[PDB]
Amino acid sequence: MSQLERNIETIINTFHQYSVKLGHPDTLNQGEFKELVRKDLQNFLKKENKNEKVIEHIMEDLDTNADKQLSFEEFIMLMARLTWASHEKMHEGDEGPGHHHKPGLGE
Amino acid sequence: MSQLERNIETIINTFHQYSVKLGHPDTLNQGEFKELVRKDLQNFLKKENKNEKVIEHIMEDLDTNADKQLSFEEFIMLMARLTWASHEKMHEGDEGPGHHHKPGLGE
Amino acid sequence: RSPESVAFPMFQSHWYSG
Amino acid sequence: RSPESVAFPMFQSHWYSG
Amino acid sequence: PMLTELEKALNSIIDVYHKYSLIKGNFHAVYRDDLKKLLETESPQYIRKKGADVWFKELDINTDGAVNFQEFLILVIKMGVAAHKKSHE
Amino acid sequence: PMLTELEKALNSIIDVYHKYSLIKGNFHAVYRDDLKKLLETESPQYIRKKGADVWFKELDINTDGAVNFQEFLILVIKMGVAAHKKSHE
Ligand SMILES: *C(=O)c1ccc(C(=O)O)c(-c2c3ccc(=O)cc-3oc3cc(O)ccc23)c1
Ligand SMILES: *C(=O)c1ccc(C(=O)O)c(-c2c3ccc(=O)cc-3oc3cc(O)ccc23)c1
Ligand SMILES: [Ca+2]
Ligand SMILES: [Ca+2]
Ligand SMILES: [Ca+2]
Ligand SMILES: [Ca+2]
Ligand SMILES: [Ca+2]
Ligand SMILES: [Ca+2]
Ligand SMILES: [K+]
Ligand SMILES: [K+]
Ligand SMILES: [N]
Ligand SMILES: [N]
Ligand code: NA
Ligand code: NA
Ligand code: NI
Ligand code: NI
Repeated sequence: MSQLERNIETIINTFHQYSVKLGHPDTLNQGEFKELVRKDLQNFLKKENKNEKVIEHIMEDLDTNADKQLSFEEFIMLMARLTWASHEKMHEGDEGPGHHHKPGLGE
Repeated sequence: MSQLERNIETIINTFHQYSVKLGHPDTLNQGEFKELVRKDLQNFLKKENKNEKVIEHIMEDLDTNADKQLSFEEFIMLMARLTWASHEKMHEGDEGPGHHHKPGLGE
Repeated sequence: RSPESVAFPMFQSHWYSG
Repeated sequence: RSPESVAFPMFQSHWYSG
Repeated sequence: PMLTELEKALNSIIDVYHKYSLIKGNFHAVYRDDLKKLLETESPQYIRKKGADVWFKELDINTDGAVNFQEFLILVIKMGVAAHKKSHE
Repeated sequence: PMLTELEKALNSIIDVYHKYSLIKGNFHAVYRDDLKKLLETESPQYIRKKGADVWFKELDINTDGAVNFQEFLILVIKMGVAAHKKSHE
């Protein structure tokens, strides 16, 4: 198991922790998504987590087939966005030269 | 010619306005890129344009083959990012419900 | 844990039915 | 303008040579 | 202030995508049928000739049955690169 | 505060990409040869079997000869979707 595979494993295991609780066991409903986000994105989504309605629009946006649950396929878009927004913050206001990372999201 | 094709035409025509001025006529060197950005991204990159070194790191980042010019292939990554960052600002702090756009970048 | 055979059904209706 | 036959050569070395 | 023509171009690309994403369903989702309408209306023949379903398979990177905005930007990037090469024929 | 394991996972994906992007050249560019090293070291067999060059053609959406970070996220998304389906076998 590589570093990337392990990270992938952690995304899948975290999704499964909340998807199994209610309704479809392989999808996240509004309440399960709120719980995942409150706990396991508590730093990356600190500011959004203070506004339950912001969390609701995020879920509405990720729910690409409009069936009011997040499949894993829909959810991994949020992981990619947060990864991308973390890397962006590492480079926010970068003046160069060369490559350096400031602290990422939730820091 | 469709709306999208016209927009594509404008990206290509704007690139060509500055790429032909010096050196390779189909690429943007540091000085040509600074000029394109100062004039034609004057609103989207208002804050970055106040710091010539920020503009230099952006070019360094887009210059994926490290030959110190931007090809058109490298440049259209910046157009996609700015388009994406404009749409993000239209949805910044969105609470829903449904779909609505606030003003975009440079506004 | 290495997720193998999670044993409940995978969601598969990745399309619009509204 | 609809860019057709801009007539100067297109840059084509889309790879690393450093 | 007033936007430059380049900046208006980028915002208009947003506008284009939403003509199709706002037809039904999720507001940032272009379903397979909407994508055929998008390709046929907004793209040239040398883009369309690929077939709307081959494009849909290429663009739907998470295979959730929709093209979201970032996936549509893949299409925009490929059209721009293609349009640029054609301008050197 | 201390990051959750999920958040550390996302930052680690950043870290992974940079092991290969910082080998040479542009700091956010993974050239074709670096991408083979990435696939062979970081991905499972059912990903690698595609071939590093078929992956490179898929990921380099702007055909500039490099995989930047957003293009690498296409790879990450496809691996996650694949890993999830396999967990239901
Ligand atoms: C699944 O098998 C699993 C569940 C939890 C953990 C964990 O959080 O520690 C791991 C895992 C390890 C398991 C055994 C071991 O000896 C060492 C482990 O190291 C790690 C390190 C990271 O970063 C994540 C997970 C493990 C495995
Ligand atoms: C190229 O042929 C070209 C160059 C400039 C313009 C322009 O900025 O107006 C256009 C173009 C038009 C040309 C002729 C015409 O009768 C109407 C035009 O409308 C537009 C509208 C937009 O939004 C952009 C460009 C043109 C064409
Ligand atoms: Ca559930
Ligand atoms: Ca859904
Ligand atoms: Ca030049
Ligand atoms: Ca270059
Ligand atoms: Ca999709
Ligand atoms: Ca690329
Ligand atoms: K599952
Ligand atoms: K050109
Ligand atoms: N519907
Ligand atoms: N080099
Ligand atoms: Na839609
Ligand atoms: Na590199
Ligand atoms: Ni970086
Ligand atoms: Ni929108």
